[PDB]
Amino acid sequence: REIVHIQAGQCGNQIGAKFWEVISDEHGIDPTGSYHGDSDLQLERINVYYNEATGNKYVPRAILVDLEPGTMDSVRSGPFGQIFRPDNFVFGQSGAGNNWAKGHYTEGAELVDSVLDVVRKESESCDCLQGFQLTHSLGGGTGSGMGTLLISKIREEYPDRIMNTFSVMPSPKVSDTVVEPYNATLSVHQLVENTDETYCIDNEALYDICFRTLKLTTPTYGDLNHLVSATMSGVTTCLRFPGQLNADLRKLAVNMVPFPRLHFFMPGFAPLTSRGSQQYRALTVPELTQQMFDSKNMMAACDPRHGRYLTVAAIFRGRMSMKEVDEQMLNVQNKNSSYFVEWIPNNVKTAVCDIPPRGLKMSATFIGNSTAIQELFKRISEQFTAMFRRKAFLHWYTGEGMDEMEFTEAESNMNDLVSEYQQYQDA
Amino acid sequence: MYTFVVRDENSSVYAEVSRLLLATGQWKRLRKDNPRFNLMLGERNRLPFGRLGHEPGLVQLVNYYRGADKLCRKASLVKLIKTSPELSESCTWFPESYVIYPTREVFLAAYNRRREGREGNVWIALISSEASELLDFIDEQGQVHVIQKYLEKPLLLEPGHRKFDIRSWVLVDHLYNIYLYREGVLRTSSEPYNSANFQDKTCHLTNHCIQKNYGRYEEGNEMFFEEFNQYLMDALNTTLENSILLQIKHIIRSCLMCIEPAISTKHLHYQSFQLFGFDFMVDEELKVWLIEVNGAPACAQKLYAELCQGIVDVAISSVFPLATSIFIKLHH
Amino acid sequence: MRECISIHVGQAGVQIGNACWELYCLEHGIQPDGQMPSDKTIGGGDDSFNTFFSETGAGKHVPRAVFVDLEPTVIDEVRTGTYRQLFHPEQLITGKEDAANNYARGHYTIGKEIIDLVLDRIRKLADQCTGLQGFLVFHSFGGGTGSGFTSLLMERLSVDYGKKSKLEFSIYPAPQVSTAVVEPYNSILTTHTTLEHSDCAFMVDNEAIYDICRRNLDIERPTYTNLNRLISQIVSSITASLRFDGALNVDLTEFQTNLVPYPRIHFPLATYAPVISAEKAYHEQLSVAEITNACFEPANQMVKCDPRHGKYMACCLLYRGDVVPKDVNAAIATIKTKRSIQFVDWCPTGFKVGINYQPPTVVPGGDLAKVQRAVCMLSNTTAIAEAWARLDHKFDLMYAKRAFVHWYVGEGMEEGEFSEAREDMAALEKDYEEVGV
Amino acid sequence: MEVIELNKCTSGQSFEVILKPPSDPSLEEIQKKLEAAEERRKYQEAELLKHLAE
Ligand SMILES: Nc1nc2c(ncn2[C@@H]2O[C@H](COP(=O)(O)OP(=O)(O)OP(=O)(O)O)[C@@H](O)[C@H]2O)c(=O)[nH]1
Ligand SMILES: Nc1ncnc2c1ncn2[C@@H]1O[C@H](COP(=O)(O)OP(=O)(O)CP(=O)(O)O)[C@@H](O)[C@H]1O
Ligand SMILES: Nc1nc2c(ncn2[C@@H]2O[C@H](COP(=O)(O)OP(=O)(O)O)[C@@H](O)[C@H]2O)c(=O)[nH]1
Ligand SMILES: COc1ccc2c(c1)CCCN2c1nc(C)nc2onc(C)c12
Ligand SMILES: [Ca+2]
Ligand SMILES: [Mg+2]
Ligand SMILES: [Mg+2]
Ligand SMILES: [Mg+2]
Repeated sequence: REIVHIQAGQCGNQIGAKFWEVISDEHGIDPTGSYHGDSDLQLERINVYYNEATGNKYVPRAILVDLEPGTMDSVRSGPFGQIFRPDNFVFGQSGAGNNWAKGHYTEGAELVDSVLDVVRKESESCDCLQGFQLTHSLGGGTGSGMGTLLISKIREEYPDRIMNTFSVMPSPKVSDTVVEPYNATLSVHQLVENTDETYCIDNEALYDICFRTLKLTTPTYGDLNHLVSATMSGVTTCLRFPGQLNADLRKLAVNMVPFPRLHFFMPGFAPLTSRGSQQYRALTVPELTQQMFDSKNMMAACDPRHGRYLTVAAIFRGRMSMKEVDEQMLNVQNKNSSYFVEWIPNNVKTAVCDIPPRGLKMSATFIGNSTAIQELFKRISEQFTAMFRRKAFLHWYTGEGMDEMEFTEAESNMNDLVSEYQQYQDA
Repeated sequence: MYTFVVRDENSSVYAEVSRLLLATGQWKRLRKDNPRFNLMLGERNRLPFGRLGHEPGLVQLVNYYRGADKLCRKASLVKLIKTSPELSESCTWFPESYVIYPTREVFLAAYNRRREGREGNVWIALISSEASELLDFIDEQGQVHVIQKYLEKPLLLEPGHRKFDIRSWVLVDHLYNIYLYREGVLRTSSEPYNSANFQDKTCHLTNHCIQKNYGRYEEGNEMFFEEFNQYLMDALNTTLENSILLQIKHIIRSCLMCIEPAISTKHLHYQSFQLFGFDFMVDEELKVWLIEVNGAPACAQKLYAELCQGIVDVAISSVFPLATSIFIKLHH
Repeated sequence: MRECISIHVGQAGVQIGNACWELYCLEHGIQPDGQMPSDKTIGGGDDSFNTFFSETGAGKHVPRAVFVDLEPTVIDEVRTGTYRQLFHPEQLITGKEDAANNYARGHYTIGKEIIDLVLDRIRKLADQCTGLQGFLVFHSFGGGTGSGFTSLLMERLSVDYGKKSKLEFSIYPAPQVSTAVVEPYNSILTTHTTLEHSDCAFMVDNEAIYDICRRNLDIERPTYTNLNRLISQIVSSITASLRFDGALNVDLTEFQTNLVPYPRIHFPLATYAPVISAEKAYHEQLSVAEITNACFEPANQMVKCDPRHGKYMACCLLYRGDVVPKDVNAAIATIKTKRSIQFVDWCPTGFKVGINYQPPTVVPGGDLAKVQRAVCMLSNTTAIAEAWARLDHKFDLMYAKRAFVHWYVGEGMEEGEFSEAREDMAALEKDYEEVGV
Repeated sequence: MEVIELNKCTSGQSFEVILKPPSDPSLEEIQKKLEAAEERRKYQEAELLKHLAE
């Protein structure tokens, strides 16, 4: 059950590259693609993310897309750059200018069909393709505008396959340009219709974790992507390693998404680590469980006590007591029962994997479907409206053929999403 | 913090119990239908016992004993007493009773040996000496109601020539310990007893609401044990313990040991306690008869505090501990 | 002699079939290559074990079984495991992608693509039968294949084998070991569609098996291996009469006659004793009275409920080991005077007793200790309806908000089938209540 | 009290003990419902493709 991975734009490719670095190490694959690990568990389901080649080489089932070559030359130069299939680098030259419209309608349109040719080549090899995961930001132009264009076209050609995204949300605290609320609002509308599952990675949350908790006075994109790669490793653990569960993307969607449009997950991680800093003390299972439900370990800047959990997934990584994990997990629900909707019984499920990630003896990864995620969309909605009521910065978009109506519609769809989350918070 | 839910908003007794719990700082009350509770103070009608004891990581407790309604309906209590060898049938502390249906010949058999013996032959649903009006009554009602030998020679307090019943409060915990609250109450008539007019209602029925002289002899037509014991001493040269309370303890222990096998939650996935109201009748020879067993009793306002605190001590905190005993344990 | 075909559906059914067939082999002395030295009729026979095993001219004894799953991982372990040589490849049927915990994906979209293949493989086993009795069907309620594909398989078996009995062994969903939030939906959907097609069904609540493993086997956190080896012992007790010389429950039709006087109320409660840990270095052996008494403790039932607050319609005792009628009757007379056993008025108050002298068999290096005598009680009590109440409540909680329904409508199911299934459950609960008071 | 129908054999015995006496769809209908579900899936998909064509 193969996954086809797509990374789009600057952000998409930087976190995408770090993802392949982190999991390639967990699966024991060197940068040349040769396996030099130690345990058959690392190979049992390597099929999910890697193709095999001559000489038993493992090649990521990964497509790299950008409208300018800058960041993709950087990937090829990077440590694991030589691992990716050269034909899977698909780039233009003109860039997208942090402009959703250039990504979706003009520049990205020139390039989209060549991306679909590579996706098709990778899908056609798959024994049984389960679906797609996309890495991208929503605040720029390529990952946002062209990424969502890809999602639309992939759904047309593979309507019965799962579409999963890791979507980075813009924050004034980590901001390239003032138009990020425009780009994010136009993309969220696309995400609501055309994905089954998106992890809402919020640069506001990552910035705050690096500043407040990790004690990083001036965080870099590198410090933020360390949090992202740890989260992407954790939330794919059950896809990559053999367990009791043998999880796939579709059962994840069936159990996490009680209503089609409410599929925006809040991920969390424990223990939280800055780069280079090694933690010498183990977290007890009680500490893993407390920290992983802590608002301060969430990658979407939402207060979960301001909402309610529709569904929760918790994956524990390491040699630890399964009985203790059950008791502590049950202990969180019983002691906070009001924060889990009573109308989905037993809506917190748990998985354990024996292999810890690199540098930790124990870890926990949290995937929550909370109505508190509306806070994130309201925050972008407010920033959007502050500009839009004066029609500010819109010329960058009307010069690529878009009309004000399309903005009005995008705003309205996202406000509808907010009130829909509100509807189940009071149920 | 332990958790509890409240599904009987009318219970005077458990209204207090939940306030005591909340004011401990160690109990949080949850929304009615939240299933992640430690304690269920449940509805009286169709309490979902089949949903209890299926939440992993929660010891669950409920303030009712499934099956205990056999002792607490008037029709069931009669069948239970005639069929269970542990009691029947010359059970000598229950009035000769018979179940009767409206849409009986055994009852006529004793009523006719009553008339052939020309003995006291008055019965109760509602009171009369002629069975015909007891039956002409039963069918123009539309429900099952037993009829029972009315105690024609009841003990009468002085002054007043007045009738009374004794209510005892009994708590049965999850271990099936039987705890008798040391405080009982006498629910008195303030009307002088009248052998010659049973239609005349008030002087025969000792119900706290069905007295609407109320209050003449003591506050609320309620005489508690300190005064009743004092009276039995000055008036009859005996104590309450000797002349009455031994029989009450025997009747309580007897009734509850009988249904133990059918209702105990000893080896069950959920656990039960329940508070009961036993209602007794004392005749002029100081013999105690069981009238009725009440499964959802209220209390008397003087005693609400002490009894509810004791429900927490023995019934709730025994199962969920926190961070000078008002009961008498009846041994078995 | 009349053959029985076992069909195992989805992960739960397949893994429990592994457990039972391993145990059947140890009980009948069949080696893993399929040879059975004690059987001197080479190539065939109509002995009692041939009810469950066919024979090849080379001496191989082949289970009359088909395994079917919508995804290959679990049956792939049968294809490579200890008993790989026992099964013919045509008996092991896998698709490429499972039902994603979705009854409608198992019944409609994926089930429609593979139903004909399964029926032909079943037809190939039936053709080897001189007098086929019917089917024993193993599956979970909660899985999408377990629930959705079974109900379609059951509808068709009724069409193709109209006059044959169908028994179910059904794993009832428990949150401690399930990982699917929608199992109440799947359970109600499959129960509704299957009810008319099943003559007698043994429900096993994973919650009951889990606590028995915790309490009596001292297993801190039971796995599917722990649960299934204990389940296979209970299944073995129930099917032993089909596989051994005896006079009680000798054909599938007899299960319905002895346990089910009303067609819809066809879920007997199973109770098993003794369950003793192999790790226990000192263990006093329990008497006939002790283990018969254990049959009326709710902590030994396959579903936790209180039979004291229902009524019995039928009751069988299946003993294995050193047991003689004298001790059973002595034990029954004592229990009757100490326990709440009320039968419905239109049924006699009594026990049907079967005794096989060979003591229960245990998997070497498993969790169960070897015992000198064991018993499985099969009682049809209205008390089991508590499990319907629990399930139906969870169903009502979710359906009131239509949570997850879109996943089912998206496979071509209509919202109306949810309420159709729920209305049937509502009728089921009311039947049990009428009989029960 | 009363034991009845006692059957003995080499590998066991059975008997009954009484304590007191008393007081489908066709193949075409299935293939019709399976095909109604498929049409509905087909329609739902045509609407999705029509929507993406817009
Ligand atoms: N007792 C027992 N229960 C099991 C076992 N495997 C799964 N279950 C239970 O079955 C339910 C899940 O259904 P499965 O059989 O695993 O799913 P499936 O039938 O393969 O269907 P899909 O995977 O949805 O296509 C949960 O309640 C599990 O706890 C098992 O081996 N033994
Ligand atoms: N056999 C009898 N002999 C004498 N008095 C009797 C009697 N049966 C009932 N009574 C009188 O009838 C009154 C009400 O009787 P019942 O026994 O019907 O209880 P209730 O349902 O009326 C209220 P509670 O449940 O609190 O007793 C009693 O207080 C008692 O005085
Ligand atoms: N977390 C994270 N966010 C990034 C990174 N690079 C850019 N961003 C964010 O993504 C948005 C800019 O979009 P970008 O990917 O550079 O535009 P694109 O190249 O057209 O897709 C802004 O909100 C940036 O804060 C990165 O490496 N990590
Ligand atoms: C809230 O009910 C859930 C949550 C999630 C899931 C399931 C049920 C069932 C199996 C798939 N599934 C998962 N899928 C992935 C990719 N990762 C995971 O980590 N933990 C779980 C659990 C999990
Ligand atoms: Ca033979
Ligand atoms: Mg950039
Ligand atoms: Mg009353
Ligand atoms: Mg499966």
